[PDB]
Amino acid sequence: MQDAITAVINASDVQGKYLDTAAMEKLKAYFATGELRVRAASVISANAANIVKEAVAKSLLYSDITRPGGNMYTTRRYAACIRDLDYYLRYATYAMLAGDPSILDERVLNGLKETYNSLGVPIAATVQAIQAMKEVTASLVGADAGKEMGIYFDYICSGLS
Amino acid sequence: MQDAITAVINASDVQGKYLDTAAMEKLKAYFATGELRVRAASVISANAANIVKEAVAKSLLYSDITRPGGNMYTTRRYAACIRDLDYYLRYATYAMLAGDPSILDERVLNGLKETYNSLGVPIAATVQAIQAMKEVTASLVGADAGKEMGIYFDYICSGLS
Amino acid sequence: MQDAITAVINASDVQGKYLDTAAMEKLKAYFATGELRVRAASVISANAANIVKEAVAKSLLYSDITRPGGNMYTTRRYAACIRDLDYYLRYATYAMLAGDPSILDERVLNGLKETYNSLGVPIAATVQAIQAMKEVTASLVGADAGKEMGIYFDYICSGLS
Amino acid sequence: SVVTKSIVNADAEARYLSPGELDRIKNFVSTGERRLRIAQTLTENRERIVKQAGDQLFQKRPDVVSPGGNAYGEEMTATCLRDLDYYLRLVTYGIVAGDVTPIEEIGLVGVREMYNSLGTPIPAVAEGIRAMKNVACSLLSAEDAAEAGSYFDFVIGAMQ
Amino acid sequence: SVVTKSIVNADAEARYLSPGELDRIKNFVSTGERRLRIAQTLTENRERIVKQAGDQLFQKRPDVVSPGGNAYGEEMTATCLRDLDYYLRLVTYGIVAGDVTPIEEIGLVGVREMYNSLGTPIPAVAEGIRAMKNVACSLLSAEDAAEAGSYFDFVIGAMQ
Amino acid sequence: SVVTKSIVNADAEARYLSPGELDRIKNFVSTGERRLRIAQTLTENRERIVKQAGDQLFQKRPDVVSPGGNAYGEEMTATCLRDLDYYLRLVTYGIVAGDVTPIEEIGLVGVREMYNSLGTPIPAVAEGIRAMKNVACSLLSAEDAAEAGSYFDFVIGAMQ
Ligand SMILES: *[C@H](C)[C@H]1/C(=C/c2[nH]c(/C=C3N=C(/C=C4\NC(=O)C(CC)=C4C)C(C)=C\3CCC(=O)O)c(CCC(=O)O)c2C)NC(=O)[C@@H]1C
Ligand SMILES: *[C@H](C)[C@H]1/C(=C/c2[nH]c(/C=C3N=C(/C=C4\NC(=O)C(CC)=C4C)C(C)=C\3CCC(=O)O)c(CCC(=O)O)c2C)NC(=O)[C@@H]1C
Ligand SMILES: *[C@H](C)[C@H]1/C(=C/c2[nH]c(/C=C3N=C(/C=C4\NC(=O)C(CC)=C4C)C(C)=C\3CCC(=O)O)c(CCC(=O)O)c2C)NC(=O)[C@@H]1C
Ligand SMILES: *[C@H](C)[C@H]1/C(=C/c2[nH]c(/C=C3N=C(/C=C4\NC(=O)C(CC)=C4C)C(C)=C\3CCC(=O)O)c(CCC(=O)O)c2C)NC(=O)[C@@H]1C
Ligand SMILES: *[C@H](C)[C@H]1/C(=C/c2[nH]c(/C=C3N=C(/C=C4\NC(=O)C(CC)=C4C)C(C)=C\3CCC(=O)O)c(CCC(=O)O)c2C)NC(=O)[C@@H]1C
Ligand SMILES: *[C@H](C)[C@H]1/C(=C/c2[nH]c(/C=C3N=C(/C=C4\NC(=O)C(CC)=C4C)C(C)=C\3CCC(=O)O)c(CCC(=O)O)c2C)NC(=O)[C@@H]1C
Repeated sequence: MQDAITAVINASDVQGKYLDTAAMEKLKAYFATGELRVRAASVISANAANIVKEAVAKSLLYSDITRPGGNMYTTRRYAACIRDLDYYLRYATYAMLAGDPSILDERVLNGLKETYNSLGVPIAATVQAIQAMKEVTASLVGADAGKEMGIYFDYICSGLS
Repeated sequence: MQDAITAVINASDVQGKYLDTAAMEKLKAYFATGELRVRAASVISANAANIVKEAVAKSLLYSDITRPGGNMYTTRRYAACIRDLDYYLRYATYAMLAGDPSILDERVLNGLKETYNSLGVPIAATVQAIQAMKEVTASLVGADAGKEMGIYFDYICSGLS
Repeated sequence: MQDAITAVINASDVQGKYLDTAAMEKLKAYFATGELRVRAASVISANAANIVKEAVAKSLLYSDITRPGGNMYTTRRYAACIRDLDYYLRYATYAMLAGDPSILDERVLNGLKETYNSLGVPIAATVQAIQAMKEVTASLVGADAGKEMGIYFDYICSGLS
Repeated sequence: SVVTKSIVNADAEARYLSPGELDRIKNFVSTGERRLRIAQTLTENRERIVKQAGDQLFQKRPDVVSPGGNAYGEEMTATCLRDLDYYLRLVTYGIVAGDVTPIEEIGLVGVREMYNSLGTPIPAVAEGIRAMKNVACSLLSAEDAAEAGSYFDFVIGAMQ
Repeated sequence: SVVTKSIVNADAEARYLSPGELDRIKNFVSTGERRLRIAQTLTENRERIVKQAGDQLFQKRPDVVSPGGNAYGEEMTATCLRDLDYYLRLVTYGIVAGDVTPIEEIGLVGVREMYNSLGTPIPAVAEGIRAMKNVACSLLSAEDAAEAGSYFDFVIGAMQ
Repeated sequence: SVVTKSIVNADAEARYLSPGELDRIKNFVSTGERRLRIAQTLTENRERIVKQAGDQLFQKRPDVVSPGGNAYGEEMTATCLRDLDYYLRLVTYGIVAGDVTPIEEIGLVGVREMYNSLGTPIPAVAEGIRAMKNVACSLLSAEDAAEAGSYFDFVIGAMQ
């Protein structure tokens, strides 16, 4: 896995150069933003389960895709969709701490689109569900970290199309 | 796996409806035919090995596809082709008891064509071999169950082309 | 796996014929060349590690594909490329003893091209590396066995394009 | 059914159904006519069986239907009943099948995971299904009631 | 051969053939000229070796060639002999190889599964191969007979 | 970093980072400014630190730089130093990361396999990195030296 820092060094190591001038700053930038990341992370860890509840209610519940025939209909299906949303928040949050989308593309987005088109899971709806987590999350962690949580949230989305 | 009944309910559950009027009959139809299925099944269980012997003799033996070069030539090949025929009768017979082709498409026909085109196993001949089992089987279980064994027998065939 | 002999019988068994007249000779030819194979094999077993050292120095070292960015750059990469070369000599040598390329196509060349194009390993360079092993090897085992080691060496090469 | 549950077990030992299994699918197809009768009767009274069973519950657990409990206002309560009709339908299924699997796969595999997310009391739901088992059982004969009874008990027992 | 059986074992320990293995493929290639001589002699008399060996069997087991036994009428009997010529050919193979594998893979891996389906007595077949081992061995020298003998015994021993 | 090493461990137990882990990435980001200072200082003197450290080695091991030893003639010796600058660069990396992994993955995973093929003495290389740790440490404060010291010791210890 890579983080903002390991990311910086790897790119400088491919060229053989010692830590560059611009490189030294990326490391600083990251270091300067460190706390707020850890701070935000703690918050979304405390609400993690509610930050899913609300999202579901705002986008997935009381609609065609829960009644008989909707691909979450079924006491097994419902639990499986929350299970996924739970994943998306736990990984979004890591990516945020790491200051790089590396885990997402590594242990998330690989072939996800496939199995989905494959099982019938509705892409458009799962994206709306997570898009809803952005709002709900941006409300408790703040605008600063929310914009930071947002980008990785939108990353998980673009990685399904 | 699915059977004639579990098949009926699943289709009604996708729509959310209670057991329909037409649905109640399929379940009856099945129930009415139950015995003869169990009866026929017992018979093809008693002859199972002979119901393969004869078929082989009628279609596969003393021909080019057993002498050197024919893809069953070889004390390992021969045993492997009977092994398959044995499968086809054991699954045909289940499908018949279940009153649905569900096991066939589940634990049989999936990619079978592939490995075959892949290893060189002669599709046309294996179908003739099983087609021969239909005749031999229809002779001991009866015309009624034979037509019932037939359809699933012909199902295993169409699932190779 | 197949060797020059098992190769001869298999081809005669597919036709059903007893050991042919031309067949009896291939077996003789092989038998006549036996020693020199075993002899050559012992030699390339004694130098096996040096027969790689020199090759590397002649084709892979002190070049762009070892400095930062070259796909062997990295204390893990370097060890992985020698590891491969070591394979190529151990299999080339078997193929030679067996008097048939059977192991090569069996436990070597299957999909090798794939993973390579896949990981980024430079085809052209690995071939030059092994091509260099031919020279270095032909120098200690002799011209006779070298031409015999050569062909299997060139076999491993053509099996990457 | 048992036809389906036998085939599976049999394919696991790679053999033709044992005489005992066949003896079962045989005496199970003979129980059919009846089974369907039971399902048919519940499905004609599904309307009422859920309503009073619905009242009987709201009486025993007024916390469900007052301020702060899940089913509140015609809004939430309307769906609570819906949930209860869902399960009646799954009962007729199990009955016709002579198996409980349909109930398991359709509405038992993770009921808790689902309901916890919605904050609804499971023990309360369990009492909602119990009540039904009594309303429906009242419409059945001494025996058609015992058997139909099983499918209701199996559910409630998983609701915990 | 042993060349082939050595490489395999060696690749399993990921190493160049041990001196001992090479010592073997070395002294095995030196036995070649002879081996081929033995195969050649059996393959020139394959015609007769099967015939009398064929009679010798039908005498010891008249049940094979009379009413109700597998090989019956010129029809079935003709193929029985065929089966016997099949195995002679596989013997010359094993011999030339200095290995028994060719026999195993070509006509031993499931001989029983095959023959049981055809209802032919295996012990009877075993006696058919035994007889051959004597007809053929009579055409060989004291030693060319001992070694050639192995390949016939290995078969019969699997016929049980 | 520890951010990266925490996430991994956490994903293995499928859970949000524990407060203790966060307590770590928190007090590690606070050590940053300094870390970079240390890397920056070594990278401005990388030129000299390698040279004298280069002499100090050739003195202790004249076999390296004379007839028959690896680094011989401006030719081979020039690269030997190169190898030493390679490792200085990897030290600044580990330092900035607060981890040793970058060193492991970039120049430790099979150093021996590589060097053995080239016939270069590893213990000699180890002394080449040791010398550096002293030249560089001389340019650092009492503490910036202790910590920076680790990354040099971890290497040498693997050189055996
Ligand atoms: C919820 C927003 C939507 C929805 C989801 C749904 N998903 C599945 C099944 C799977 N989902 C995944 C995804 C992941 N698994 C992971 O480990 C990770 C993190 C690395 C992810 C992102 C997988 C692998 C499966 C299949 C395997 C499994 O069951 O776990 C289903 C079930 C489909 C089925 O019937 O088998 C559903 C319903 N459904 C919706 O309606 C929402 C829009
Ligand atoms: C007989 C009618 C014909 C024939 C058959 C033949 N088949 C194989 C090999 C395989 N057959 C299967 C098929 C199945 N396996 C199963 O478990 C099931 C039930 C779920 C089926 C239908 C498979 C998987 C194989 C390969 C794996 C294996 O060996 O079991 C061969 C052997 C090919 C070889 O040399 O390896 C043969 C000869 N051959 C004929 O001539 C008939 C027309
Ligand atoms: C050396 C001449 C060139 C080179 C090679 C290089 N190869 C790899 C990785 C792999 N190579 C193989 C090949 C084989 N594995 C085998 O077991 C056999 C014998 C049956 C062969 C031929 C495989 C499987 C891998 C990947 C798995 C593994 O790591 O073992 C690498 C590493 C790539 C990476 O970073 O992961 C390299 C560098 N590189 C060169 O520059 C030379 C031209
Ligand atoms: C009534 C006895 C109790 C009660 C019920 C209640 N349920 C919901 C919401 C939902 N219930 C389900 C149930 C199922 N989905 C299934 O696939 C199956 C298996 C076939 C079942 C049983 C679902 C999916 C929902 C979500 C909404 C939707 O259908 O889209 C609520 C609403 C909660 C809310 O505020 O939104 C209620 C109140 N509540 C009780 O207190 C009773 C004990
Ligand atoms: C003779 C000593 C005994 C005997 C033989 C007998 N065999 C058959 C029929 C077949 N035999 C084979 C044999 C092989 N197939 C192989 O691939 C190999 C390995 C190379 C062997 C040995 C086969 C395939 C058949 C099927 C027919 C065919 O070839 O297509 C019969 C005929 C049985 C019948 O009624 O059809 C007989 C009689 N029988 C004996 O009693 C002797 C002891
Ligand atoms: C100096 C202190 C010692 C020494 C060094 C020496 N090294 C080489 C040749 C090579 N060294 C490397 C090293 C690395 N490659 C890597 O990817 C990494 C990790 C980033 C390291 C450390 C490599 C790849 C080579 C091969 C040549 C090349 O770069 O292409 C030599 C040359 C040997 C020769 O004769 O060719 C020498 C002398 N030797 C010593 O005695 C010192 C103790």
